Amino acid sequence: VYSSKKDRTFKVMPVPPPPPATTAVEQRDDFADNRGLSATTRTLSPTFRMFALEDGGVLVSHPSHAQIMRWNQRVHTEEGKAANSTVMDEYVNSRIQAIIADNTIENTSLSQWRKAHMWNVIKSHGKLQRRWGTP
Amino acid sequence: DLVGYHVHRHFPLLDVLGCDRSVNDLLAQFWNRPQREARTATVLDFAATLQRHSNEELTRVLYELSSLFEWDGNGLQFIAAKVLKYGRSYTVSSELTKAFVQLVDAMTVAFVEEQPHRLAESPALLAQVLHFLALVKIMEPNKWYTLNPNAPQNRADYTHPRGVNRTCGHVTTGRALLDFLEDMVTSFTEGWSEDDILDVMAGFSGVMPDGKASSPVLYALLDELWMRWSKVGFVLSGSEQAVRLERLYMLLQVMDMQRDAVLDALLGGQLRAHSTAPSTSTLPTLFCERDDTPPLTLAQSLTQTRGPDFFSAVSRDKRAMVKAAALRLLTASLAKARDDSDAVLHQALVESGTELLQSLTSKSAALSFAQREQFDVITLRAVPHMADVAERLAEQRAEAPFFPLTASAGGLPDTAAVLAHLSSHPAPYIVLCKGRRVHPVRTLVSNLDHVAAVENVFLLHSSGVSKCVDALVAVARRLRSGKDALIVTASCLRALQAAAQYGATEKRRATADRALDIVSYELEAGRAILMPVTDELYLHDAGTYCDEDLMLWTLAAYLARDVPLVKVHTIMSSRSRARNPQHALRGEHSPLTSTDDLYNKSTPLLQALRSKELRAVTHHPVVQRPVRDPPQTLYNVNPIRARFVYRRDKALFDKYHVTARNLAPGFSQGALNSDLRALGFYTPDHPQVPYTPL
Amino acid sequence: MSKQWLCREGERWWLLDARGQQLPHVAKIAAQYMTGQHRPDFTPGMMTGDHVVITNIKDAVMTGDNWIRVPITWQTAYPGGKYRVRLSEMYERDPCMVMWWYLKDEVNRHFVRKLKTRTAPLEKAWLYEDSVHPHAEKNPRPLVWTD
Amino acid sequence: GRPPPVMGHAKRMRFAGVDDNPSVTHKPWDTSEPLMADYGWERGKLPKFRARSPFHRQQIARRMVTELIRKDYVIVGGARAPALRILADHVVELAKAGDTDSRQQLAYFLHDPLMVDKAFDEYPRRFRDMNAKYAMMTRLKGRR
Amino acid sequence: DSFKEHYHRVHLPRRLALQRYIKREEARLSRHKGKAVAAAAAAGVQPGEVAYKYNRWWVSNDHEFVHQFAFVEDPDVTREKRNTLPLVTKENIWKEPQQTFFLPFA
Amino acid sequence: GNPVNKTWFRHNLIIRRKGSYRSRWGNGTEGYGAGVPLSDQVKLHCVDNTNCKHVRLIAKATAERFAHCRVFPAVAHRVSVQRFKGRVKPGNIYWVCLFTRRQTNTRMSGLQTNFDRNTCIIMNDQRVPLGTRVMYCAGRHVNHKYHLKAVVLANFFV
Amino acid sequence: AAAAAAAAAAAAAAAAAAAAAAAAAAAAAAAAAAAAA
Amino acid sequence: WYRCYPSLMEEKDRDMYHCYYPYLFDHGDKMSLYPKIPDNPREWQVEQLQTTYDAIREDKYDAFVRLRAKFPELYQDTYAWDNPPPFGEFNMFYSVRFGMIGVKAFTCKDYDDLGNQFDCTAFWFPDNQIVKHSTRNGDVGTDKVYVGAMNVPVEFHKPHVAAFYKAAGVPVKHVSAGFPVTPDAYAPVGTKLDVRHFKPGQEVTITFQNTDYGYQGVMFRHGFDGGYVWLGDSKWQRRPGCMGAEGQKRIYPGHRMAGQTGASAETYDGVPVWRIDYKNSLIYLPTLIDADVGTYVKFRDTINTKGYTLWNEHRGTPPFPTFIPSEEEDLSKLATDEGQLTSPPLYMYFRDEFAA
Amino acid sequence: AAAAAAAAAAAAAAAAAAAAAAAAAAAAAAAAAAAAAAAAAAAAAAAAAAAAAAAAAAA
Amino acid sequence: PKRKKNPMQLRRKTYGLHFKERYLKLEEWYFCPLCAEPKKQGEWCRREDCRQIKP
RNA sequence: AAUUAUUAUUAUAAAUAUUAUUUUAAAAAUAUAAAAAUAAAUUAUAAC
RNA sequence: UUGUAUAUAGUUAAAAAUUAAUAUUAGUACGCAAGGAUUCAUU
Repeated sequence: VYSSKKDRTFKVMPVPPPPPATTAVEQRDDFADNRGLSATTRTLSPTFRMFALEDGGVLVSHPSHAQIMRWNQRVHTEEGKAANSTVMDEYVNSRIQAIIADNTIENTSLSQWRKAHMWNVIKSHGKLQRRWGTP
Repeated sequence: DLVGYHVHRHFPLLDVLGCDRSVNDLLAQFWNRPQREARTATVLDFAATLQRHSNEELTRVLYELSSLFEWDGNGLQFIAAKVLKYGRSYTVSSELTKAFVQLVDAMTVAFVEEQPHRLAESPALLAQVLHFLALVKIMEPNKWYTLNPNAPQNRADYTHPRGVNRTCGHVTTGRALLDFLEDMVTSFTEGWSEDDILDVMAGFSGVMPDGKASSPVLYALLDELWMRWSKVGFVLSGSEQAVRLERLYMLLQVMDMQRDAVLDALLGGQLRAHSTAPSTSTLPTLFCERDDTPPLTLAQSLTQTRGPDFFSAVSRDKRAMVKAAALRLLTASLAKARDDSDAVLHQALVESGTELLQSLTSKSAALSFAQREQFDVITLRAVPHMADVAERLAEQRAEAPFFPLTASAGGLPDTAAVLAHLSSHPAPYIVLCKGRRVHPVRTLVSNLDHVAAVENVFLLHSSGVSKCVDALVAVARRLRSGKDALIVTASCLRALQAAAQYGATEKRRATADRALDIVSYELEAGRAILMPVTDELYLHDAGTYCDEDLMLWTLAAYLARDVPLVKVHTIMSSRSRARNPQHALRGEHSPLTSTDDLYNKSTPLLQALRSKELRAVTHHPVVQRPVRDPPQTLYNVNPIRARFVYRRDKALFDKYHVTARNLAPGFSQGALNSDLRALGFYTPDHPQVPYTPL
Repeated sequence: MSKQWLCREGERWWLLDARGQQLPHVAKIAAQYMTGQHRPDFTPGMMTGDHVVITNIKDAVMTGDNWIRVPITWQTAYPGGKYRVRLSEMYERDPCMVMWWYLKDEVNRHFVRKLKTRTAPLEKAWLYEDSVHPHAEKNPRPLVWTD
Repeated sequence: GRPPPVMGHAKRMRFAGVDDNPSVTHKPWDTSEPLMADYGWERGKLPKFRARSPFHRQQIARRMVTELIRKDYVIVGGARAPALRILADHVVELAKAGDTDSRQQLAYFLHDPLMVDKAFDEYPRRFRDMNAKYAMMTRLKGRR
Repeated sequence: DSFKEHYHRVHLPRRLALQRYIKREEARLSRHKGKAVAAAAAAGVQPGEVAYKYNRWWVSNDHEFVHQFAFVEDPDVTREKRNTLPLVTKENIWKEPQQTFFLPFA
Repeated sequence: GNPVNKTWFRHNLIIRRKGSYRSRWGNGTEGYGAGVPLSDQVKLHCVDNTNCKHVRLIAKATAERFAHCRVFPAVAHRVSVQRFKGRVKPGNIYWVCLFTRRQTNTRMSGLQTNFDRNTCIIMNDQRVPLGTRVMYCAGRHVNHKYHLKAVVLANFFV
Repeated sequence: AAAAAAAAAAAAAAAAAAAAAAAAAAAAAAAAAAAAA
Repeated sequence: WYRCYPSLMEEKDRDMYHCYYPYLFDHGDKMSLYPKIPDNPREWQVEQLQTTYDAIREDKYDAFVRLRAKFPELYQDTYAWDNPPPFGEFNMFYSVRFGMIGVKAFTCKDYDDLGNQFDCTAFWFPDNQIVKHSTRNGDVGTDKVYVGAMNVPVEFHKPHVAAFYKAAGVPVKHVSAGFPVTPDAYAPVGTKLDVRHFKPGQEVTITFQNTDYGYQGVMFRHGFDGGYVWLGDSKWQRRPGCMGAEGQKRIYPGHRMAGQTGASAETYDGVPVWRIDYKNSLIYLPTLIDADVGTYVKFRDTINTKGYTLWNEHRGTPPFPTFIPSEEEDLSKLATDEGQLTSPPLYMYFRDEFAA
Repeated sequence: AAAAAAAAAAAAAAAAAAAAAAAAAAAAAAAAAAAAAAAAAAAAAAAAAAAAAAAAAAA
Repeated sequence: PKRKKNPMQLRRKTYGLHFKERYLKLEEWYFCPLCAEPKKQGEWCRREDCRQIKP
């Protein structure tokens, strides 16, 4: 198939398993015209609500990117509202807020700030220190 | 005298030499003799006596050795040589690197196994072991062997069974101890005051390779800083207790812990307000972590006019209201400071302030506040030899007389070629000050016409003027070709003033003076070009913290697009991690960012860090090193001369015979640089001379 | 290792409990996550990877006698150096050496050409033969997947 | 084991060790005597400079010596110096002997029967109170 | 970089920080046991101990004796060894040569 | 294919010891394992009273010495008399109980030894000698029950 | 000579070396009755 | 190597019905003879007798323990089951002492009572001392003990190595190598080691840098008559027929051309000690080594040999940690002809003749 | 050597007998041979079917 | 030879130490405190002073 | 003899001229050349 | 030489030959100032 040497072009992964039927409205079939093959029913699928335009298209009304980054941060933070805290947890919900507000991606880096401000963090023999106002 | 230690108790069975020197007399020897061979026989002579010394002496000698270290980079980097047996090179750690790996190996036995009671008692000791264990980057031993950050060695990390890297194999120095210190912070701290709960929280962040601090470690003190507060009821208003919040908020910014409540109070409670009286909008201020952090306000007290720690901290918070909320607290802090008439609070609040403005999206509101507060004036007053120019750059009108500064959509200074119009006025030459300091200071925006007529404009970086000034000095000469140029920034100046006084060794601080003598006395002569704070705000992209490591680059990415005819060079050391802004310093990966990011007019100037093109158009010439003359190695050990210290030589001399010509007594192999006498050794059957200088 | 084309900046830490799952298949899903193919921003130059923590290795499965009749063969340089070793023979030595070998079969599949792309995705999997693993502080989120 | 781990026939090295053992195949001449004539690399020998033959090695050595007895200095090159300072003392260990055979031991070596007298005239009165290492060997900073 | 040679320029520093994490995860569990009920199961002897093995004398399928050797090292003895002085050797231990020719069971 | 080896049979009946500065024969005079086990037709002298030439007896086997163990060699030997009496023939194959050899064979007590001429005595298939009397001094290595219980153990050994 | 019974190698350690010479219509495409290591 | 295998025994066959003594199940608080009964009775599987009291397991065991408390001598060999040996105290199967650094002094020849003649090599053990102990991250059995030798002025070593001896306080030594000891064989740093550490009959291993030969050909390095095949797996024709064969196309690894010839680290691993001179700190070994005089040779013990431990029940047992002398034992009081400790005969019979 | 490597005179895997002729991979490196049924030198050692057991008669 | 050598391959010779230890090495020296010229330690002048004492 | 090169270009005459070119401080193979043994000069020797 | 058979095993040891470990430190002489001593007396 197409230069039989070997095929290393990235192949598509098989389709995830559909959700349980739980309805008996023919949620089983594939060669049935009452629905397409894809079965996406996620946590926040019912917020993507659609209105039938007159031309033939649909006007899907969905929540804004600055809202699902709010919904997620809510979910991610009240994992435990008084429970354990993970280094990976804080660093994630530190970005979900930074994504919540004006999500242009910083253009430079995410750690150049810390790397330069580790002299008021670290105590290093105050004769060789870094006080904002150098005496 | 050859006194100081005493042989072990049971002599004919154990001949080990004890220690009986006073900690002072070890420090005096540590200081008066800074050579490596004496600075080893002090660390080792001290680490043997680490189990007798008092909790206070443990505080001193630890806090003392840090004078030899530096927060910046490679911790134990005392290398001996870069051997070239094979093609590439490898690095050999000197006897002084193996002396701290030995010292830290004696701290992890005294404090972990044989005396686990030693560190709970004196709380200021652990708060010094931690900070020491951070300066010696023991979470990353690879840099004790790494010279060029771009060339990371794996000498202390990677071994092969063929028999390479065996003795310096996998190094685990304090990973035993560094993880016992955290078993002591969780579950005691009753005898810890808030000044140390903070510092201990600052130890476990710094020592980690990136500043994360293993949150259960941190969270065990935050859980203890609330109990220190609950007895006052979260209404703290001691003015120094209102500082320990500005530090608790700078930390938990390096860590990146995002707790609004400490900002819900340090700011004054403006958030948790502007969250009342909503018609229809979000409730961003809360981001509630109520079950974790306590409700906190300060009082009807000061609640305003913060300190520098707070402003460099609120930079990281991307929230639109918090900046306008913190833009008055910078006015008030610049009001109270000016009226108080203090210098240190007046510079500290500005260099920590620009970091705040450098984050707002509105570059105009950012540029308005920069001139109403004389930022180009107060900043430069500090820098050692800048006070002369700050006067002139603060001429009564043209300090910053509302230059055209025509910013277009996206914030990029699209004024280029439409500020080259200048409004047709030629940015006048000589002005006043009859002493013929009359040539006016060359602010970039006023002199962008010159950079166009320039043949090859230069950019300075604080490294190229460190380790020597013989490379800038040359460019100081070429300034008077008319064709060339030189651009220093108010950031590169400030970032030189740090290493001008806060330098590891005087041989380096002496440079940053002679490295700032020229640039401050080549700017006053109207040769160089100072990009001031008013223009570092102009060029930088809104929202990004652009320190001197990126002002060197966003300038070379601005003018490699908005004036493409002229060259650009970078006076820096080949060891700077900013020699490759693509490898380091690159942004988060994104599908929209192209390789055409540099020339497109709609993209921010730092979008070009995701390209090897920016490094391609900006050249990096080593203008001129000092001469390649070899240093006097006649006084160092020589594998060839070593065979001659004891070589019988009777038939060599005839009349003037000496006792033993080659053997320098007391030294190692006649090497007058490798001095060993009066340092603690043991040889009960061979003589030794006492110390004398040379 | 900073080295543009690395992208340690948007990392997610997965966790693939290998218990009861087939070893020639846990090596497949974990590769789509280390090579970063599950990402809609995947461009082959960038090695945008997401650390996987495949705990509970010793509970892997091999359909049929494929524990006894599948060789890990490698031919060294010495003449007469051809080595044949079953899975039940390398499982004596180190159980993670059979999973790290089945990963090497999957990362190679798309990245054999260049050394920087052959090996770098391999350093993203942390093969732990049981529950214990030092990455409690990395919050390994248990990735959902049905073979 | 009982035989040495290396047999009689094996060349050790230059700058090797002593490696003592029992052996029975040595001592060609009256070794160690003021004219030993042995020449090699292992320490108990004189350094064998580059000559065209062992005979021609002696002829060199003879005329290098009878130029140190006219002009008490010499500027030799390479391995002729060590093997002349060694031979310069042998002549003087042979001067103090003074027996009726020494002058017939030294008349055989030197190409000159005059210098032998000068050798036997000065060196007793001159090197009487010097134990050994009579000749100096200064290495010049130049090079041919 | 042989496969079995790259698997170890990667995992050897991990195998370090793994087992040394378990040892830490023991002191937390042993200290928790110390505060927990003292005399209980708590998964063997909790205080840094290795339950002595009683079952090490076997008679294998070929009806002959087979012993399992197992030795432990108390971190105190090996720490007293390294700072105290051993005892004087008995005059009969060095004056009696280690005889050659290992006697049979004759 | 792969001419793995020619003759291949000398290596089954010779004592071949490489020369590699460690494996090496030596002239004797060093220690046990003297060297040179005398492997060819060597024309040993006969000594016992027969018509064996007593001056010539040509060798058969490719090994002869005690540090090579003449104590179990079954060393065949062919008789080649230049004259016998003008009682054995000049053409028979008798075994031999080697007595001594000119080659300086070092013993396991440092006692070097070498005689004026390498000699031996002819014996039979049952290891019994063919003579009545022996006219030479044999070597210690003739003390084995192999060549004792029929050997007269002639006279003074060494 | 007459080149018979080609062998299409797929990878290694996943082809079993008996399935290489498979995909040829013969008594192969079965399980090797007596394998040697 | 045949006849070097211990008694084979698997793990699936170390069950209750095989233990020599009562098989003891563990129950948390204490051992017991019965399996642990799961607390949650819903776990109990069908036909799995949760034995609360079995007589046979409890009778056979009851007579067993009583017989050991009443007749100790007969049941002596069953006192390590319940009373295990303590730590230290020189377990014979486990403890490995350390050796010492000796210097090749000279050679000579010695003779036993029998007429044998040995080729002796006098090794001088000048000033040995344990200079430090080290363990790989506190792992098990990875212990080491470094032993210096030949105290030297500080003006001798390079700084970066003298600075190491200026750490542990020991006298600055000439050289120090390390031996892997068991944690019971330790000794505090600085223990002045005597030569009597070795016993005059034990088989002692040495290691040294044999004499340098430079660069020799094949006739000297591997000098042979003919060989070089190791053809091995590569095919070849015998019995013609289906024949296409492969041959060599590269110098396969491990050939035998010219090379360095001997500056390596030799190792004799069976040399028995001959004469311990404990006044002059000399040891004689009845072998000639191919090493230059003055070399350093690290001495160890042949832990086992021919199948029997060296320090076993029958033959002697060493001075285990080390050899510590007395308080009044002043070696300088006695002449070198008194501080000698010869060896038993290494040969059963005079080796000029044959076995009687 | 546990890892192994003691390969035979060539054969790797031999399939079922199917009467007088039994197959065999003869993996080595190539072939050449013949064939009683149609005699043509037949490189293809990857598969050689011997006769009763005589390696002399093939395919 | 079997082919010609491209330039990146004639420079390959200059990587190892046997090339740098033969051409690109500078000797430590010093002025003889009497002979006034540079010198290496060990090799001496001809002047009776530069030769009696050994600067 | 391509030469300032393996060379007494010798038809003749001859017999005590010191009668005026030969580098190098290592190791192997090789190349010349070399004490001892299965009445003569020989061996082979791939041995110092 | 005992088991087994009319003659004699079967086991184990003594004797016939050399043992081997890779990579963290400053360099353009002889790695000997040489005649095996890390200056044997001073010149």
